[PDB]
Amino acid sequence: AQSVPYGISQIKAPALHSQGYTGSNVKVAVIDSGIDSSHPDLNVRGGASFVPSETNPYQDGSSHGTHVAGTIAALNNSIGVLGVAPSASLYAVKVLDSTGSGQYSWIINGIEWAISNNMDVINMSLGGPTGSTALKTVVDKAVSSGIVVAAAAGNEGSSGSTSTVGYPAKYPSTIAVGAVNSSNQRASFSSVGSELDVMAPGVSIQSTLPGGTYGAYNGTSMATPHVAGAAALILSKHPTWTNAQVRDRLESTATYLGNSFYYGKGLINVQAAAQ
Ligand SMILES: [Ca+2]
Ligand SMILES: [Ca+2]
Repeated sequence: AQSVPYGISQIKAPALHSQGYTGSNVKVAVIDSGIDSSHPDLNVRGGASFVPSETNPYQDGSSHGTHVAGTIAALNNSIGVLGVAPSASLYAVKVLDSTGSGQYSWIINGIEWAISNNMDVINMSLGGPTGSTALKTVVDKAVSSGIVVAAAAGNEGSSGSTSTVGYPAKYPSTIAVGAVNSSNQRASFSSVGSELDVMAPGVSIQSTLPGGTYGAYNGTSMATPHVAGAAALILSKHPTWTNAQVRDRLESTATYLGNSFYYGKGLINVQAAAQ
């Protein structure tokens, strides 16, 4: 039997599914540690690896890319879980190795691939404390080219009034995504600051793991794919909307949760966004 993880329902994805919108034909690049393309609850349409030691993007030694992929697009069937956008076209863009880390050159090469291959949405469930002008240039290029770029805000918690949002989420061109639990409470680890844009479910998120199994993780990396999947739902209903329009709807229609420094505009609501 299939289960619907709570976060899928919490962002109101099932309302879109009932309208007949499931992300069909929307191309979503998971820029991460690979995706296990053999998982029975995933359909990976293509991909590319930019990790020199791991030339197969369709294998994931970390688990993170596969987990994120399932939150975006786990198939609607008799098994496993259900993604936000279960008909979306998934692409495995491997820029992190089996340890879950990668060089900025590798990440940049993955983003360039996504641009060249006309992706609609990029999910970057990754981040770090240091900027790079090369990274900002390619992220901004992706956005200018029309791609929705969702990025994990980071898991650095709070530190008084200091922003703890990491890169590339800190850049204005990305949607920086923080984490709430099933009660819409901010997770203590969720990064904060002026750059934080929206929240999504990021605590005890059940998804696909390599080898055909499932399990729960915590992090803003689990929140991010809810937003990437939501963007794919919106584009499946509104195929002419630009990335800027999709982003403005996701942010503006969010359920306000409190102080924007901690919550941004609040919890995404894809039903309201896609109206
Ligand atoms: Ca399933
Ligand atoms: Ca941002």
